Amino acid sequence: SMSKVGINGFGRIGRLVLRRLLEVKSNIDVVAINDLTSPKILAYLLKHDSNYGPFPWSVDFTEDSLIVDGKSIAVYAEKEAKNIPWKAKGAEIIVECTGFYTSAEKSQAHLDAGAKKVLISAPAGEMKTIVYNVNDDTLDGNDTIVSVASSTTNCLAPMAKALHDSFGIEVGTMTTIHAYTGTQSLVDGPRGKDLRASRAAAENIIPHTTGAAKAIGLVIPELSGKLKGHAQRVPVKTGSVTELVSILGKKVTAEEVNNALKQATTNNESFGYTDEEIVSSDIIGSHFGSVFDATQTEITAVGDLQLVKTVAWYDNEYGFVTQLIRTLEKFAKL
Amino acid sequence: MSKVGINGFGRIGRLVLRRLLEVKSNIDVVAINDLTSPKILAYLLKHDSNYGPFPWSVDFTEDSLIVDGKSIAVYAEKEAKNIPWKAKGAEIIVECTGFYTSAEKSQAHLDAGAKKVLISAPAGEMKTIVYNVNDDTLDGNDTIVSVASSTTNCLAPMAKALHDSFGIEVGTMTTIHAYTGTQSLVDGPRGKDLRASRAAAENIIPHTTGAAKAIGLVIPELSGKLKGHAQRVPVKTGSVTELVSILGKKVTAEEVNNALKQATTNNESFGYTDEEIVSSDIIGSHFGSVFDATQTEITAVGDLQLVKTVAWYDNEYGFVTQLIRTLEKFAKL
Amino acid sequence: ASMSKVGINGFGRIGRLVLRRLLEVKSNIDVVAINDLTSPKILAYLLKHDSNYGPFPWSVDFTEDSLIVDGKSIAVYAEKEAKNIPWKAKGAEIIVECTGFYTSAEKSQAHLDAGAKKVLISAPAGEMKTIVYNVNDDTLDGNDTIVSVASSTTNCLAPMAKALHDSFGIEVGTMTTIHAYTGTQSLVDGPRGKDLRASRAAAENIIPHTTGAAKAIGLVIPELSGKLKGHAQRVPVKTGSVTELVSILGKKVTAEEVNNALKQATTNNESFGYTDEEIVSSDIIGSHFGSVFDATQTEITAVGDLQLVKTVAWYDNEYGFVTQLIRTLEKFAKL
Amino acid sequence: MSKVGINGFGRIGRLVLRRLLEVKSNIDVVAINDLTSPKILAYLLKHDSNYGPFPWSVDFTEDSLIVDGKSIAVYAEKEAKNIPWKAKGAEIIVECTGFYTSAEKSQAHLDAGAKKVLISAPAGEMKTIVYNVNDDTLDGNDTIVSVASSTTNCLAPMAKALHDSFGIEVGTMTTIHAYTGTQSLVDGPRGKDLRASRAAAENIIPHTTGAAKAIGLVIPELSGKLKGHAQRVPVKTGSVTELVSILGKKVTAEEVNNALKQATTNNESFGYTDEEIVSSDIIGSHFGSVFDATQTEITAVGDLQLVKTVAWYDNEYGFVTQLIRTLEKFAKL
Ligand SMILES: NC(=O)c1ccc[n+]([C@@H]2O[C@H](COP(=O)([O-])OP(=O)(O)OC[C@H]3O[C@@H](n4cnc5c(N)ncnc54)[C@H](O)[C@@H]3O)[C@@H](O)[C@H]2O)c1
Ligand SMILES: NC(=O)c1ccc[n+]([C@@H]2O[C@H](COP(=O)([O-])OP(=O)(O)OC[C@H]3O[C@@H](n4cnc5c(N)ncnc54)[C@H](O)[C@@H]3O)[C@@H](O)[C@H]2O)c1
Ligand SMILES: NC(=O)c1ccc[n+]([C@@H]2O[C@H](COP(=O)([O-])OP(=O)(O)OC[C@H]3O[C@@H](n4cnc5c(N)ncnc54)[C@H](O)[C@@H]3O)[C@@H](O)[C@H]2O)c1
Ligand SMILES: NC(=O)c1ccc[n+]([C@@H]2O[C@H](COP(=O)([O-])OP(=O)(O)OC[C@H]3O[C@@H](n4cnc5c(N)ncnc54)[C@H](O)[C@@H]3O)[C@@H](O)[C@H]2O)c1
Ligand SMILES: [Cl-]
Ligand SMILES: [Cl-]
Ligand SMILES: [Cl-]
Ligand SMILES: [Cl-]
Ligand SMILES: [Cl-]
Repeated sequence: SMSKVGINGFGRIGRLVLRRLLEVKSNIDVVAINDLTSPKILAYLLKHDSNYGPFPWSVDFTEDSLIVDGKSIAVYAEKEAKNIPWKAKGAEIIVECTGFYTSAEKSQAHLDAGAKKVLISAPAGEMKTIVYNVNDDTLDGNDTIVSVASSTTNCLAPMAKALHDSFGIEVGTMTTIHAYTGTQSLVDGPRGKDLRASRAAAENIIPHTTGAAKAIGLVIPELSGKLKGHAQRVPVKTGSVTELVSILGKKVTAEEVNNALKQATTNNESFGYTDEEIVSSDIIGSHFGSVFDATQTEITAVGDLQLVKTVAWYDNEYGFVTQLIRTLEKFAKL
Repeated sequence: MSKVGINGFGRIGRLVLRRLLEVKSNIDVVAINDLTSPKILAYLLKHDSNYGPFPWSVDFTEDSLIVDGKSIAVYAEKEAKNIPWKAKGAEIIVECTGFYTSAEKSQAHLDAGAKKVLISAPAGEMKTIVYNVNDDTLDGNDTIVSVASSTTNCLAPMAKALHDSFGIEVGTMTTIHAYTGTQSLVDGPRGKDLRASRAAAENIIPHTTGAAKAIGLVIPELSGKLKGHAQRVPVKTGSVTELVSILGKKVTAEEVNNALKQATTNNESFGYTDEEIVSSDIIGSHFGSVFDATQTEITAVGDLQLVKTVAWYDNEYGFVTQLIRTLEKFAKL
Repeated sequence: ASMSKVGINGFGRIGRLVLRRLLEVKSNIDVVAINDLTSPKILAYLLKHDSNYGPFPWSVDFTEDSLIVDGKSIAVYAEKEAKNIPWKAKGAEIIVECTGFYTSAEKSQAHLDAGAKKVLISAPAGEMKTIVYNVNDDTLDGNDTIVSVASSTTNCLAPMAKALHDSFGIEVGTMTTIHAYTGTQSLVDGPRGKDLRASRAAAENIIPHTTGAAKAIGLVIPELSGKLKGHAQRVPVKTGSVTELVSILGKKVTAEEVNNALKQATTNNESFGYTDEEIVSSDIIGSHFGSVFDATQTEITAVGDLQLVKTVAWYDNEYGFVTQLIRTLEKFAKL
Repeated sequence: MSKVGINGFGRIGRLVLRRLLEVKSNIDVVAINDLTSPKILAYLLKHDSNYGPFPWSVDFTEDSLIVDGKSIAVYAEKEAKNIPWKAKGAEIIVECTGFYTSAEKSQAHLDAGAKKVLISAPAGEMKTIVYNVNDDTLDGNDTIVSVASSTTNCLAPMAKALHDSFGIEVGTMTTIHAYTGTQSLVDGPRGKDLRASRAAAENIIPHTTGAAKAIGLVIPELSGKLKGHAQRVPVKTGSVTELVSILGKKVTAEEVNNALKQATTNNESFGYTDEEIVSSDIIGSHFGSVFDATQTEITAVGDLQLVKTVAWYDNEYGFVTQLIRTLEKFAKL
C-alpha cells in the first residue's frame, strides 16, 4: 500500500529513523528530508554520530540531495511544512520529528503539501498515540495523523500494561532518570520560559516535567488519570531509566512481579527483560522500546499497604526509534 | 576544647578540617592518619576539584601539615590500633576511612588511646545521629557514634516532618546521587558490587543504600516503614532524594509545603527552597538537607494518595556540616 | 569626574560575571542597565544561580522591568537591535558589549547611536584598538570610543608571548589551547551554522576549533604581527582552559631561564600569575588573573642549533578573563 | 605458537580477546590471570561502557570463563612468577597489567613457563614495535617485546611519514588524551603522581608520557629529536596527537597532506581523513592512527617554518588492533 517516506526534522530522531529503516532492510524508502540547513551539514551529521558511531552505509551529497547507500533523497530547507514539495519525490508518509508541529492541526500542513499520512515522534495532544505492542491494534485504515508519544511513554506503557493486566494499578507515580536532550542548554542561559531548562545539562541533575504519566490514558485507557510523574535529566548522552511506584490491586512478591513481567516480555519485540546488573550505557543501541529490570524490583509492605517499585531501562534515542519504525511499518500497510 | 584526630583524610576527612576552620571551631585538630605522605595530603588539601583553593595556608614537613600556621601530626598506619593518638592527645577520632564502620572495628581507636569515635558513615546498630532530628539522644556515656550517610541526613529531616505533621504509613525512596570514590573511573573490578565496577562518569548506575532501611536508628517510629535505593549519576557532588509515601492524612501540595517550611524555620540543618534550583546550586550548602517545594506532587485516586517529596543535598560539604554540628555537641558531653 | 555608569548588553556567561566582579571589587562603576532578550525574572534566576561559580553573593530580586541587586535597581531592556536600546534613560555611558553579535566597530557604534558614549567589546572585533590589560593598555587614550579586549585565549597568550618576546625574541610560533566548552558549541549533535565541528556534542568530544588569538596577536603585540598561528581543542570541562605555545626563540635557552624570565614578568602583576604547583584546570576556576604561567610544563627540545620552546599558561576563560575586562573597563572609564 | 594467556583482563586485556574473536584469529586464548573472580570478569567482558555488548556468548564457572563456547582458565595470582601458565600451555603472554613493564619484570612469565611476552605498554630499552612502522625488526629469537603506548602508535606512523618525506630535525608533541584507569575518579592519593590524584572526568590534567622521548626505539633516526606530553581530558576514549616539527624541507600544507595520504594508502594500521571529525568518531577505529589533513598548519616567517600535524587514535580499540597485528606476527616467528 505505502512505501515512500518523508522526514521532517533530520535531528537525533530523524537521522536515526533513516538508520533503523535501513538496518532492518525495510521496504519503506526515505525519499525526501526537510530541515533547516545544507545537504553538506546533514550529510556530515548522518555520517558522524556521537552516540552510535559511523553510519553503516555510504553517504554523499549534492547541492539538493543526499545519496545514501547509493540512493538519492531530496533535501529541502523549508521552515514551514506547507512549502515542502512532498509531492515531487512522492512521499506518502511524513515522520514528523521537528518538535514544532505537535498538533493534528499543525501536521495538517503535511497533507496540504500532499502527503497522505503523518506520524509525529512526540506527544501531540488528544490523538491516536501508539506504543507499539501496547495499543497499535487501535490503528485503522482511516487514520491519517498519529503520535508515538515520548521515549518515556514507550518505556512506561509496556511496564504499566503488564502490571495493570496481572495485578491492577490503582494509583502510581513515576520518575525517569533521563539522558539530557536538545531541549536543554549547554551553558546556563535563557531557554524560553522554563527556568530549569536554562541550566547547563551536562553539569547538573535537572528536574523536568514530562507528560508520560499524565497522558498515559491515551495509550492505556484504564489508567487514565491514575498516574503522575516527572524526570531528572542527568549528564549521560543517551540511555535512560524509568521508575514507577504503584499501589497495586493485589498483594505481591518481587518474584511474582518479575515472573509476570518475564511473561509479558517473552517473544515481545518491543519490550525486553533483564536480570543482569546493567547500567545505562548497556541500553545504548537497544532494539526495544523498554527493558524491564528485575534486579530493581522492590516491594515495601506495612500490613495491608504495599508500594511496588518497578524499573525499566530505555534508549530514549535508538530504542524509542525502533518503536517508531514498528508503528510506521504498520501504519504504511493500512 | 577537645582535641581531634581524623582517620582517613579523604573527600570527607579534608572537608571536616575545612568546615572546622570555616566555623572557627574551638576543636583543635591535632592529628590525621591516612596512607600517604604529608606532601600528598598537603597537595590534596590545598587543591580541591569540587570546592576550589583551600581558604588557609597549607604546608607540610616530613611528619606534619602546617595549616594556617598550626601544626597537625600526620601518621600512615593502615591499622587503627597502631595510630599513636596519645602522642598529641587526640581525644575524639573522626573516623572517615570507610574501614571501621562498626563498634567492634572502631574500638581500635579507643584501644589506641582515644576517648570517643564519630564515624562518618552507617555503622550498624549503634547510636546514629542526624543533627536536628535526634541529636538529643546523645549523652555523656556515648563513646562510639555514627552520623549515618549523606542520604540519611537528607532523608531523615524530610521524613521526620512528614511523620510529625501527617504520619507516614509506608514509603520508598530513590536518591539520584553524585558519584563517589566507592565507584570506578573505568570499567573494572570493584569488590563484589558488579554495578560499582562500571565507569561512574559515563553511566546511570543503580546502587544499594541503607538510608531508608535503617532509618529507624534515627526515627524509631519509622522502623521497617521505608525502603529505597540510589541511582548514581555523572555529577561530581550534589544529590537529590525523592520519597514516595502514603501518609496518615489526606493532604494538598500546599499543605505539605507549609508543614515543611515550618520544620525548616530556624533550622540550621534543614533548609527550604521554592526556587527552581538544580544540583550544582546545592554545592557548598551549609544544610544537611534542603526541601524543594517545587517538586512536591500529590497523586490521588479515590481514597488512595501517593505523596512525593524531594530534597537536595550536597553529599560532601552539606553532610559534613551535619557531621561537624554532631561533633561539636559530642565533644562537649 | 570620570564615567561611572555602565550598561551591559548580553547578560550571559560573560555579562553576568561582569556584574559579579564589579560588585566583588567594590568598583565605583555602577551598572545601571542591562539589555538582553528575556524577562527580568529569567535574568534574576540566572544571576542568582550559577552552575560554575555557585550562588550570587548579593541579594537578587526583580520587577517587571528591572533587577534589584544588593538593594540597587538596574533597568532591564529586551531590544534585539542595539540601536533601539534606551541607554539614555538611566544614563548608561559605557556599554560592555557581551552578546557576540556586535563584534566590529561598524556594529558596535549602534550603542553610540542609542545614546552611550563608549563601548567595550568582550571579544575580538576586527582591527580596532584591542587591549590585553598589563600588556598594552598604555595604548588606550581619551579618543578611543570603541575598544575590544580580544578573547580569553588572547588574554592568556599575550602576557606569555610578551614576556618571551621581551626576554628572548619570538621568531615564529604556534599555539594550541585546550579550551573549556562554550555556548557557541552544541549540546547534542545538530546544525550550528556553517562550522561542521561546532555541530557536535560539546560535553562528549574533543573538538578542533578555529581561534584568531594567535593570528591577530599583532593588535596587542605589534612586533609579533603575523608571526603566530594556532587553534583550539574544545573539551568537556565547564570552564578553565590552558594555552600551549611552541616557539622558535631568538636565543638558546634553558627551562629554568624561561621560567625565571616569566616569574619576573609576573611579579607585582595583577593580570598575570605564576605557578610551580601541579595544578589542574579546576584549580584555575575563579582565578583573578587573565593568565597563570605554569613553570612545571615548560619544555625545551633542542637538536644542535634547532630549538623549540613550549610554554604553557592556564586561564579561567570565564572569570579570569572577566577580571581583565574589568581592569580595562576601569581604566577606559577614567581617560 | 598459537596458545596465548592474558595477564590483566582490564580495558586492554578484554579488548585483546574481543579483537582476536572479531578477526577470527587462529590464536587460541587458553588462560587469563587477574585479581578477581570469573563471575566478575564475565560481567565485565559482557558489558562494555565504551564498546557495548560483547558480540559472543559469555558464561563462567568457579575457575573459568566460557566464551563463544570455549573454556578459558582464570587464575588470580598477583605475582606473575606464580601464574600456572603451563597448565593449559599458554606460550605467549599478553602482559596488560601495567605491573611488569620491563624485561626484568616480565621475565617472571618465562620463569612461570611461558615462551614469549608481548607487553601492552612501554617497557624500557627492549624491542618495541609499532606495526607497519618497524614490525620487520621483530626477530625469531625475541622473547620479550613491547608495543609501546597508544600514543606511540599514533605518533610513530605520522612521524615516520614526515621524516621519510621531509626530514624531521626537531619536534614536540602534545596529545589531548582520554582519561584512563591510571587516574582517579575523585581527588585522592594515587602513588606519587600528584596530577594523577585529581578527578579525571572533571579536569584538564597535564600528564607525562614517553611517547616522543622513547621514539628512537621505533624510528632510530628520530632518537633524542622529539619531546612531548599529554593533557588528559574528560572523554572516555578517543584521543588526538599534535606534532609541531621543524622539517628538513620547506613545505605547503597540500604537500604534507599528499605525502601522508601516500603513507596511508593500503596501510591497515594508518588511516587518513579529510573530514571534520571529532573524538567520538574515532571510537572503534581499526587503525592505530588516523592522520587528519584538516588540522595541518604551516607557520612561516622568512626562512623559518613550523609544521603542525595531527592524528586521531582510539587509545583503547585502535591501539588494540595494533597489539593484535603485532601478536599475530610474533606468534609465528
Ligand atoms: N531525543 C530524545 O530523546 C527524544 C525521544 C523521543 C521523542 N523525541 C521528540 O522527537 C522530536 C525531535 O527531537 P530530537 O531530539 O531529534 O530534536 P533535535 O533538536 O535533535 O532535532 C530537531 C531537528 O529539527 C530541525 N528543525 C527545527 N525546526 C524545524 C523546522 N521548522 N523545519 C524543519 N526542521 C526543523 C533542526 O534543524 C533539527 O535538525 C521532538 O519532538 C522530541 O520531543 C525526542
Ligand atoms: N559523598 C561522600 O563522599 C560521602 C558522604 C557521606 C559519608 N561518606 C563516608 O565517609 C567515608 C569516607 O568517604 P570519602 O568519600 O571521604 O572516601 P575517600 O575515599 O575520598 O577517603 C578515604 C580516605 O581514607 C584513606 N584510607 C583508606 N583506608 C585507610 C586505613 N586503613 N587507614 C587510614 N586511612 C585510610 C584513603 O587513603 C582516603 O584518603 C566512607 O565511610 C563514606 O561512606 C562519604
Ligand atoms: N565564554 C567564554 O569563555 C568567553 C570568554 C571571552 C569572551 N567571550 C565572548 O563574550 C561574548 C559573550 O560570550 P558568552 O559566553 O557570555 O555567551 P552567552 O551566549 O552565554 O551570552 C550571550 C548573551 O547575550 C544575549 N543576546 C544574544 N543576542 C542578543 C542581542 N541581539 N541583544 C541582546 N542580547 C542578546 C543572550 O540572550 C545571552 O544572555 C561573546 O562575544 C564571546 O565570544 C566568551
Ligand atoms: N587505556 C589505554 O588507553 C591504554 C592504551 C595503551 C596501553 N595501555 C597500557 O596497557 C596496560 C593496561 O591498561 P588498562 O587501561 O587495561 O588498565 P586497567 O586498569 O583497565 O586494567 C588492568 C587489569 O590488570 C589487573 N591487575 C592489576 N594488577 C594485577 C596483577 N598484579 N596481576 C594480575 N592482574 C592485575 C586489574 O584487575 C585489571 O583488570 C597498562 O600498561 C597501560 O599503560 C593502556
Ligand atoms: Cl523527560
Ligand atoms: Cl548512594
Ligand atoms: Cl543595531
Ligand atoms: Cl577557542
Ligand atoms: Cl598519556
